[PDB]
Amino acid sequence: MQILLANPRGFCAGVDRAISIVENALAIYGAPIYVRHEVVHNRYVVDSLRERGAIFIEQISEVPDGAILIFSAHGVSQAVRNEAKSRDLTVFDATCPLVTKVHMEVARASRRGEESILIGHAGHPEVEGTMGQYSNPEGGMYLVESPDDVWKLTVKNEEKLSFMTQTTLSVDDTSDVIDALRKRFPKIVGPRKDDICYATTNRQEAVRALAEQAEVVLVVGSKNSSNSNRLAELAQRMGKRAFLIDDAKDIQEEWVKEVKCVGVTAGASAPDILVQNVVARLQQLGGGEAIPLEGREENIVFEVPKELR
Ligand SMILES: C/C(=C\COP(=O)(O)OP(=O)(O)O)CO
Ligand code: SF4
Repeated sequence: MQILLANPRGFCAGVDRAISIVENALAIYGAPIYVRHEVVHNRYVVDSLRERGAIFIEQISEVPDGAILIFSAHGVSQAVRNEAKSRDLTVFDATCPLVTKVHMEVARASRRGEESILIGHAGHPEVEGTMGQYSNPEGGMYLVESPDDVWKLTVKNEEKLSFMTQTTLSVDDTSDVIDALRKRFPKIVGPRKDDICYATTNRQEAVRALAEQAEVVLVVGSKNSSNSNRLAELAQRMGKRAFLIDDAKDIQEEWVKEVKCVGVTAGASAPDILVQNVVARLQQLGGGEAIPLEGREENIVFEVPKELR
């Protein structure tokens, strides 16, 4: 059995920065360090940080006065941010810069009382945070997940309408949503394409290349990782069996028995050691040396704030 590795895969700039923020805060201030939401959606990372004294909460009420609070990489709403500010908390923000970029646009449309539409998945923390940048009752902030949602949406003033997107969406499905938005609201304004980040686009392009070679694709990533689910989904739609797994223990022999080519990738929040362990397991199941596919070289890095270096 041949083992192929997708490239790029694994950690993106925003996840590496966010994890460093929490590690550095723990080393500087000691435990406990409060974190609003899993810093990144990865069980291995989260479980480990818990070990070192990080405490993950959903609501600011959960945090004691005098505490240190870090916002997760997914971002938070202005209401959350203000609630944190109204309290006597020391705050560090691990929101990824590429999410903050979207937030700034939503706040701008809110200040203008002009409606905005967000393409994204209801209930996800990044969508809650981005929708939570809009607070003007004169205008409006609407969420759409699909072309059908667009077909049913009505707005107050489609002459002054703009759109944004979640950073981890399917590139192909978002394209379909945007097409619908432009047919329904011909004066709608947005970025040149969407707000899907370089890491999402690159990992989806890389899994596409991987799936054209592999019969089975294993995506290292947790269940609640949006970007990771998009990678397994993409390979599945190409007709390959694809499994989203947290670690090597999740691999069932049947998935790879008599398979000549198995591919492995990882979501933006999965540490490389999990991939190494998955490769090791596939080897014990008959696989040979892991072969990295050629891919887009990534070079962006986001530094931690000076206050935490
Ligand atoms: C922070 C972030 C992505 C990094 O991966 P995560 O798996 O942590 O988050 P997501 O894909 O949104 O479920 C959203 O920009
Ligand atoms: S997936 Fe993209 S936007 Fe999200 S943390 Fe990573 S680099 Fe930032």
